[PDB]
Amino acid sequence: RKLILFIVFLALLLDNMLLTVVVPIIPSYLYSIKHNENVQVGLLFASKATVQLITNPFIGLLTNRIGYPIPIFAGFCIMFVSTIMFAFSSSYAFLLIARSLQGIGSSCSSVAGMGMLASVYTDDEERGNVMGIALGGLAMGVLVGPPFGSVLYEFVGKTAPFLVLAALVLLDGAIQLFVLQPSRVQPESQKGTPLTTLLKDPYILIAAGSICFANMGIAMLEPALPIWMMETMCSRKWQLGVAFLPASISYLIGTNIFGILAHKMGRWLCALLGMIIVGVSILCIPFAKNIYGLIAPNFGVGFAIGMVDSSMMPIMGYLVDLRHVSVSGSVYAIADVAFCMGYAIGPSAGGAIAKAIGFPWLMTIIGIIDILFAPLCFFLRSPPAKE
Ligand SMILES: NCCc1c[nH]c2ccc(O)cc12
Repeated sequence: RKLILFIVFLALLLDNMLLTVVVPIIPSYLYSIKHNENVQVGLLFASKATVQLITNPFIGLLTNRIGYPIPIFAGFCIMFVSTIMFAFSSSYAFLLIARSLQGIGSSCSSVAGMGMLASVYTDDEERGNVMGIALGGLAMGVLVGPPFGSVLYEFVGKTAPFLVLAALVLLDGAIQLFVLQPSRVQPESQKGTPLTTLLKDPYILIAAGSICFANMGIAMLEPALPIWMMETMCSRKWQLGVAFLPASISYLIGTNIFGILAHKMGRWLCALLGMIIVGVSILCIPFAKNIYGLIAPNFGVGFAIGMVDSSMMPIMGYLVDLRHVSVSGSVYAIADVAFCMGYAIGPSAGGAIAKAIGFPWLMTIIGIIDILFAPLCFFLRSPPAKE
């Protein structure tokens, strides 16, 4: 009963460590191998997000029809396959294929783990608060990602970070012996309202846009910042990956402090501050001309993204309880689609803008748009009811 929480937390951890061990390796590796590369790196990064966004409805169908453990085992297999593909392949196409597979793997793991965790814990009084461990699986994975993918990549080469990640994925899959079997036909029943009907509501879009933009900021920063750092003569030792470390250590505290303080000031008055602080603190990024000049803006970016996560995650459900037939899956689907839309559109537009007009202007434009988006949170003061 307890071990499912740890298993889903670890399966999110080993997915979102994989998601961010790529950012220091593949950009620099493709920069080196060719000695305008953004036109390819951006799409190589956006493939995972577009694949997960496409795949989510079908895995939802699979979970509704024939149960949760099957997609969990599928995701467990796909994560190891993608990791072993990263550890060995060199050509661009066979990195793109693995990043494509990682999208289906992330979809399976996230959706099925959320569903089965909700099923085991059932009622709100426990499950609703326990759900916040998803963010704790997010934060530590993102924290160990860049340092582990950079330091050992400097010390013992390309294959080491993915090799040691696979050494953990195999252990996690062996611990999953208790549930998953070669042959399992499993039951499930119908609940809730589908996303395609929920997003038809224009009011929920106002809340989804905040988290979408707050993640799109970092999703555009991710493909380009290593290239920008390489252009300004940065190294790998304590330099190439550690630049992302303050953002992670700040995210750890952002998901906790204002998560505790939410109700004390109004969650919309915290979402507004998170949005504005993201917009302001990504403007300071282009103007830093030294590695130690990037510590200050990242310590704000991570904190502000955590402040938006821990102040929008309950809200997407608080409204859905007031307007539509609600279930845990319908609550999580909004957040997952809002995450994936940003993580897909960000790199796709970045790989064009940063190459046609430049990276600092891309960050400035995103910051200004994020700042100007803030007044839209005025509407969440109180939503009116409906039939
Ligand atoms: N896809 C960007 C991953 C990433 C790198 N550094 C980060 C810092 C905080 C965060 O939430 C996420 C990240």
